[PDB]
Amino acid sequence: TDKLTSLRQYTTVVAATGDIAAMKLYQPQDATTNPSLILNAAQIPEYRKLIDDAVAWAKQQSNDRAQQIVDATDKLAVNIGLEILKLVPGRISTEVDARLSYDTEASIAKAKRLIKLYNDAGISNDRILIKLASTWQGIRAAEQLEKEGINCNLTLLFSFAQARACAEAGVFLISPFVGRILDWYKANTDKKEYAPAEDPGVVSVSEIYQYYKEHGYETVVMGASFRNIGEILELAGCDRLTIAPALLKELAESEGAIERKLSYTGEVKARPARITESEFLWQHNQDPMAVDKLAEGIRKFAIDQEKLEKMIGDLL
Amino acid sequence: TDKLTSLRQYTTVVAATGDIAAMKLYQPQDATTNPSLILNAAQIPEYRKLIDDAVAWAKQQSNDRAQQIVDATDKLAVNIGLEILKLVPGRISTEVDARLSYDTEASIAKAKRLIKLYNDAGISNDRILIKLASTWQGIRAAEQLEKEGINCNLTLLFSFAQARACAEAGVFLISPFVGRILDWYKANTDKKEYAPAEDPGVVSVSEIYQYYKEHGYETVVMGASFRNIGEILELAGCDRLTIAPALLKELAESEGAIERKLSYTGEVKARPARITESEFLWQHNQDPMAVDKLAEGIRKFAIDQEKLEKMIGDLL
Repeated sequence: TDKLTSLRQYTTVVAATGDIAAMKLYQPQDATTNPSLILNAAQIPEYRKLIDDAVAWAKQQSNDRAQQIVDATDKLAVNIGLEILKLVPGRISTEVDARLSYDTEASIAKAKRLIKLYNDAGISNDRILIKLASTWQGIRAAEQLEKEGINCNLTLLFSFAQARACAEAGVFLISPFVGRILDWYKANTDKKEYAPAEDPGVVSVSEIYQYYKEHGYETVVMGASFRNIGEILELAGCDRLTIAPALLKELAESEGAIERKLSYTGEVKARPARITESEFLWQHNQDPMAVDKLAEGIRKFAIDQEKLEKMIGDLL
Repeated sequence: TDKLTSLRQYTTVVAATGDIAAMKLYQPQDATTNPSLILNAAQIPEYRKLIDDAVAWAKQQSNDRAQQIVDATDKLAVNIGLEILKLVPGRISTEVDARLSYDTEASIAKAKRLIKLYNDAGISNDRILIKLASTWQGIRAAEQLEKEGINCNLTLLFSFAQARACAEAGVFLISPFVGRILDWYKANTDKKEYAPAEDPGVVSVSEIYQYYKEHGYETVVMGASFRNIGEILELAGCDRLTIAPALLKELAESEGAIERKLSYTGEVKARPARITESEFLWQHNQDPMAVDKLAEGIRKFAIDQEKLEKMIGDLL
């Protein structure tokens, strides 16, 4: 059989895209989106209908141009999620405005607003994951949201300190990155070529997976961001993996079964005391790669958010 | 006359070193030290006496080896400050353990401990500046310390958000860096050569100086970290400048008077509302250079602190 089919025996397959065409081809269980993917999807000609509905709905909610742009942008993200939910049995991940990444209260409010829009469309909370950046503020927001019945997807996770803080907050799922970690090493280190087993991104997710299973944490581990199929195959066994359409195609066209790589067969160990903000900040900033990438990831998503607002602005 | 003598007309000269030999040669008003300079100074043969006194004093305060290492390391920093105060009319800056940079309460406690050691030696608070890293936590610690009569020197300042937060906290003095900013651009940008007027570090301090004077802030602006005399001359007029012995020598050996570059001749403007933690974090992380350098600066000072403890450990 093919690699994709084989991988499904050990790992739940998730598609990283806002394009419904991929949902029909690979039949993933869940789908994930982010500000950049939403911006790109808005370019798809067939999605024109989704944009017009968002704008029309917005103008029916208020007569304030400022509020219309925000309502239109949020509704568009939700409308795209709605189309995807028609083709997948699982969940859709929708990300909150990245400009609120360092504001706990504002993030909680925005998350509840998005949940409200999904509910108004008839979708219940068990089919959604609100996506937030893994800053200390985002983690504190998620801990509160989970208590109120809203499940979260903690993304842009680079350091071990982030992974630990997320597990202790009891979040539903984490999206530790692989590929962006590789990018950092290729650009700031001597070694430009890495064997799958020594890929820094692969090692990071593997260590996080071990820590989570070893201590009985229920948080779902979903590896994200890939540069080649080698990284994916090296993580076979991870709870879930969200993969871009291009790599999904490569897996489906290659023959040969694969072997499970990630597993924890021991018994659960006792959990340590919770990490404090001071300890979190110290440990996270000890990692040069994580310091650069977390901040950069937030900057980029914020820029794409602004570009989307521009686009919608010229339509009001 | 020479450049050094000329610069003194517009700017208060400060020496960046723990070596007393420089105090006698350039007669600066104040002197600044940091963990790295303290580590190097400990290597100076004539300072052997200072190390032995620190260790002896420590063993007389407690019988706990762990506490002796901390008491010895802190006392050594103070003993070096004491020698310098004999040769300068102004203040000495002593830095708190960089490992506490993200802990407000621990930083306040350590600062008071250092002040205690200076007081026990008969030195009053008006001859000292406690040096802390400009993280949000360090700034909050400084605001509290100033209210209790302890003046602070906020260092490792790279972003405008840091400069603004420091002014609003009413700290006694800030040490915005110049040279380390240049290093970042030379390593992460195409342009490897900069004319003095276009040096990123020079532009940063100039903008901060303008903002402070324009709004009537009393915080002293002291530029720090230099790579060449061109940067120094371009900042003539800054309240104070702390310079390494090597560049101090170059200024004293070059002939020709210089012209004042930094000035604010307008009237004071009204101050805006105070920046909040969320706004601070967003703005600081918008600056790639500042994100990298603040974290890096803290890591290095922490490593030098550990090396000093090792050295002292083998003497107990």
